[PDB]
Amino acid sequence: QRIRIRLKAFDHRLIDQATAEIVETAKRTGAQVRGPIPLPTRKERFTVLISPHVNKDARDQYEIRTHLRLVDIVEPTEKTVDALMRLDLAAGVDVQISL
Amino acid sequence: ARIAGINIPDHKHAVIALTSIYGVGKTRSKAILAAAGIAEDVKISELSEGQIDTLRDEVAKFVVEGDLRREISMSIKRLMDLGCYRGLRHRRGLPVRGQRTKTNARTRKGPRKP
Amino acid sequence: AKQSMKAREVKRVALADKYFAKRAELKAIISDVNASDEDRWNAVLKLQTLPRDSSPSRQRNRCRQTGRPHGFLRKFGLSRIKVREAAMRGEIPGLKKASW
Amino acid sequence: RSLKKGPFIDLHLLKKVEKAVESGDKKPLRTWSRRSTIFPNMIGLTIAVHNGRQHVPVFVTDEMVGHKLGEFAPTRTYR
Amino acid sequence: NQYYGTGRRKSSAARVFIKPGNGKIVINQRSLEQYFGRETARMVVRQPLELVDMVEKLDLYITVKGGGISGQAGAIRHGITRALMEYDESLRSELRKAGFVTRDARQVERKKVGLRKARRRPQFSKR
Amino acid sequence: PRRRVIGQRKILPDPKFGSELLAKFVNILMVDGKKSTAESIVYSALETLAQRSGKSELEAFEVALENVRPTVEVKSRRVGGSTYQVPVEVRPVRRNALAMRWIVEAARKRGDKSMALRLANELSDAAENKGTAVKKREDVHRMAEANKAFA
RNA sequence: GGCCGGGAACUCAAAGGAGACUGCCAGUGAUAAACUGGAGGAAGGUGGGGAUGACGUCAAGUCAUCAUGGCCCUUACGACCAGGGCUACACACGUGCUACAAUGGCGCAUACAAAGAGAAGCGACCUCGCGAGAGCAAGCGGACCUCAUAAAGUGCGUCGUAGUCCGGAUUGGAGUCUGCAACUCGACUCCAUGAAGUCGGAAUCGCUAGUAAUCGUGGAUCAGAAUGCCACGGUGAAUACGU
Repeated sequence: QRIRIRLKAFDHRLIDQATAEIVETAKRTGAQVRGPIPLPTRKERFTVLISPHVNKDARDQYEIRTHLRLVDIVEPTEKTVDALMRLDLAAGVDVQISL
Repeated sequence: ARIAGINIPDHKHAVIALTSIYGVGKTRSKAILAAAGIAEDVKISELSEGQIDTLRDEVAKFVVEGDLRREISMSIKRLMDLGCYRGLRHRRGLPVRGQRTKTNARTRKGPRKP
Repeated sequence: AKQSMKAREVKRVALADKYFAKRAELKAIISDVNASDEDRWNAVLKLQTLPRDSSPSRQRNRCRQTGRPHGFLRKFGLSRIKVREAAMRGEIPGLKKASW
Repeated sequence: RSLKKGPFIDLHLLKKVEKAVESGDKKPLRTWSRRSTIFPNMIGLTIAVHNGRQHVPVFVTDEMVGHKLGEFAPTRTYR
Repeated sequence: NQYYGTGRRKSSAARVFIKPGNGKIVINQRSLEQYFGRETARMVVRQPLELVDMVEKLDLYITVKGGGISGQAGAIRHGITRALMEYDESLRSELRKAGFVTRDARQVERKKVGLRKARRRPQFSKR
Repeated sequence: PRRRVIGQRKILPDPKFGSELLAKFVNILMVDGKKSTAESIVYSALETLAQRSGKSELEAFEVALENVRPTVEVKSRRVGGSTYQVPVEVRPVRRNALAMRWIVEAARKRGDKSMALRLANELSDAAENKGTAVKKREDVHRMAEANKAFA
């Protein structure tokens, strides 16, 4: 069949680490993979007032950025699928696997 | 040409000219001319007596002029006599649909009085 | 905020959770076309006997640390003041000051 | 207000109205429900509507049908 | 053979492919007169060739997306200049002095807090 | 300004003809960033004008300008508590700019049917030495001559 | 028809790198620091825009976000409830929106964007209604589906300087939706009515370039309620002799 992995994070160095790890663990268990593809980043913005009373100018502006990567595995086997399902990653990455 | 008790212009297109009646707008004008069977861009000075009579027949299907005025006046008088909130607004001369009266309201109040 | 306003909010959310399904049923009855035309009257007359506080539109979003009824943000559950405090201390992952 | 819903009325008011009409005579009936439509079976009665401080008595007639009870008890004082 | 150029302006990107012979222009599967119905836009797209006498010697196949009318026209002009330089490599001096080699780095300024626009302030009163 | 040197912006030439003067005329005529409308108006007016005089549009335009270009103007000075009108010479770019501004201002004040018609009538009157533009030029020269003692 | 087999070249997406420093040439200058011109180059001298606010001043603002010394009330200055008010109206001031028209109003039909939001959410195709909407129902936790059709522009007709085929306050009658519930006091639709106003006295405000002016688009709060606030692109000027 074909396996798909989608990875989300707030920090790009962390996301690159996780991606490299998955690619290597797939390549050592005998499968073909199509390299990670960078996808559009999401920028969410907020704007608040910074005084406890009247003053109406004098605001602050904040952002959150969301980084996203996609990896495709074309020809899997039982050993590889177990190898993926038996892997752990950092405490700030979100992983979705689709069959 | 006399239509409903009044004289309508002669150098105007028909759809504009028929609007001079108290009770007829652009939508009703278009509808009437469609029922009569005449183009909307024909001057009233290029019509015939039979065509004008057809238009009179069309216009006769609505409520216009004195009858309409009496209807509206009775509608207002009913509230004024009943004495509800809207009636009191009517017989004091202030807005009836809940608008602000701290400023503005000059169409119901008239120019300022020092 | 006073200590009784928060109590009002807790009571509201509780009752709204309790009576959720009954109201949806009655409202589907009243909305549905081709009804007996007396079942409609009955459902309308019964929907107003339930407690007023059981409607989801009697609830007010408040700050989870102070109780402020103004300046609420939905992504965070907090008001502008406490959002800024936590952001500068470093307690909101991924958030930082922006320019462009 | 949508016609597919019909008018609105309060249940306690409706029950009191039925009792009064079927039993005949009645002294003024006190009501805080200013949001209720006036139905044809109310004609002839005296309903006292709240306005904030007092109860204003209204003697219902036949031209009031389809009004809300609150329109016959104004809420502000101006001279 | 083909010669290629990329052009950019305000928010627009243009791909230009040029070949030899029988001067004819096609843009987004249409003709110049069908696409640009403004004499200014047409003159802009035509300028570099009138400058270097090759109006009736090259076929042009163009694509463009983003922006409006003027932005697209300018992007096309820049792309043509680049493709021509690739083709010959000795027209660079003349095109430079004309001024078509530079990229125009003008963008829309952002809106700012407390103003009504980028630079426009509300109305002030002393009393 | 106080400590500045400002260079000259470049202006594209007109598409139909090839003159920068006509481009500046279009610019002075435009409103709200609508260059197409201004170009339509100017081209139509010059078309209807070329006939009335049997010469090229450019020649008609130049002859119209040469009767409205000014030479001397008056500035205001106040150092002794009183206002004095001091005559000064005008330089070429300002000559052209003032002529164009006055022509358009006079045109907008007429009472014909279309803006192109008003513009064409004004240009013809100027070539014949009549109209508000020439009146304005004469008034400026009169004021400058009446104050020659303060040169 | 990127529809299909394919291609990895080009747009574009997003990670590592290169580049701009008075570095090179000529003139002036205290055998200086610097200044004024020129070459190459996408860009030249702080390339353009943000963030970044010294010691202090005004007993400046906020005990009603919160925290806190002192005073004050405890069958009440503390609880709970249904109705009303914060929306009043002789009048004065600040900030805005729409206009007073032919560089325009109305009818037909046709190019070209950017940035965002979405599970008690965003709601296609189809049918019914003149319309606001209603019924049935796919897809999507999204470079894939939906919101979602840019408008000013261009082409062809008509109006002909009139308080108008300009403007759209006010008021009558009939409806739709959210919501236990729209009298006081909601938004939107349809037929009808068609006010002031023809460019504004003494004063007075913003703006030096992709700026002013002008045209449309999105989001936060939010059951419903923007002409306000925070963001995005299109067309695109005039002028700076001088202190």
